[PDB]
Amino acid sequence: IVGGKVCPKGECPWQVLLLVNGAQLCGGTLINTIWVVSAAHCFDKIKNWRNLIAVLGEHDLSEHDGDEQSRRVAQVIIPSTYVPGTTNHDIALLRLHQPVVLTDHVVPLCLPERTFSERTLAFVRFSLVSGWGQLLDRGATALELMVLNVPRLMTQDCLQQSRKVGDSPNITEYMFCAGYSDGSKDSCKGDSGGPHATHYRGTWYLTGIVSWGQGCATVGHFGVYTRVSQYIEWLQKLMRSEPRPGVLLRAPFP
Amino acid sequence: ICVNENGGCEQYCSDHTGTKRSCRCHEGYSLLADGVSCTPTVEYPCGKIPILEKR
Ligand SMILES: Cc1cc2ccc1[C@@H](C)COC(=O)Nc1cc(F)c(O)c(c1)CN(C)C(=O)[C@@H]2Nc1ccc2c(N)nccc2c1
Ligand SMILES: [Ca+2]
Repeated sequence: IVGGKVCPKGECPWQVLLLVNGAQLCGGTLINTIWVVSAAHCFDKIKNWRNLIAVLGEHDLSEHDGDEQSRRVAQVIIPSTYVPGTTNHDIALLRLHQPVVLTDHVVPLCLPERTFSERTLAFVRFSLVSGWGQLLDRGATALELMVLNVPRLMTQDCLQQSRKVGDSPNITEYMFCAGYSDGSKDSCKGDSGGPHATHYRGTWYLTGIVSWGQGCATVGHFGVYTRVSQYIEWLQKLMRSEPRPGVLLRAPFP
Repeated sequence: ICVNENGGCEQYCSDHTGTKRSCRCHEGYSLLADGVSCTPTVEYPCGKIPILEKR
């Protein structure tokens, strides 16, 4: 996260930290005691699916304070339409091997209904994006969880406010832009998979997933987020399914 | 009705025949008699921050 602030301990209780062999991989969002929503691109290079751990209740990476809860990831579900190394359909649904225990420091974010998300949440200007990603472009990652407030843009407006650069991927209906073009504030690659959370009438909802962009907080460029509203039905059906042997599961989308 | 100001609902909105509207709530919440408000039914309802709620 570039240009934000430390999220006070316990104020982003749905934030997940994903680790591979104990190393920082990505962010995620807890949506109930068993399931986490992350980005598909996070898993492009996984070789040993058994060393993937989700940590809830995390805040400071240099110290164990007892609020952290670690779980093995039993399943990683990616839409069949996602192609590794590309941008579209950048979402993953992870099933924890054992549920996390909800406490003051571990609480799920609401996965909203599609209607509610498209007709109401999509019009809330500002949302919070969080993670332990880069504090600067080509800089060190954060030790304490960072959070940043970003405005959402209409896709026509994102394309009219963006700097004309070649070979740039398109912004599909499974994405949305959010942030600033002045190079001061953005989410980064190390925040990938993290929540873009929207407040409405006293409750927070999952609206986006930290997905892609070009170099963190680059002038003329906004962050690009997975449009979670497009996947509600796909996620709800999978959450009602029985686990399957093997960690990785490619599921048909739609 | 649901398309304008979320049909007055705090959370979810379902449109029905004519001008009929039903508000609904995410799991861990119950709908109040006003037909619009949602109240927690569990200790840790989704999307609520306990350290801020307890303050
Ligand atoms: C999907 C993706 C992801 C990123 C960069 C490019 C792409 C597409 C085009 C090609 O696809 C990839 O590069 N895929 C890909 C696969 C992997 F396994 C990776 O480890 C990695 C990326 C590392 N990496 C650079 C990433 O995660 C990076 N994330 C963000 C996330 C949020 C960003 C933001 N808000 N403002 C600026 C930059 C940002 C970069
Ligand atoms: Ca810690």
